[PDB]
Amino acid sequence: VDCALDPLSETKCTLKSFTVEKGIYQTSNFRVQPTESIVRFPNITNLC
Amino acid sequence: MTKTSVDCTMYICGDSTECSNLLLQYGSFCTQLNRALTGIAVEQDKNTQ
Repeated sequence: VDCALDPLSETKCTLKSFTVEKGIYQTSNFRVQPTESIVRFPNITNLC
Repeated sequence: MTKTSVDCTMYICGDSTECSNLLLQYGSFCTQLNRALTGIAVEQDKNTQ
């Protein structure tokens, strides 16, 4: 079974069994990747 | 009591990828903690019932 595919498939991997009994199981955390990186350093011109 | 679930990965290693790989070396400690906590959270529902 491939874990990174169907939602059902993911459940088997955390459970570590081919057959899963009826219930609610938590498989993986969901986080949102940062889309972009923004840098805001001081605008001072002179070279130290 | 209030059911609290803590993700071992998020709290320890943090967002950083490097922390995730180092965490993996330790073993199922991150996972084992989750099992204990949900079970406490599951238990609290059973008590009210």
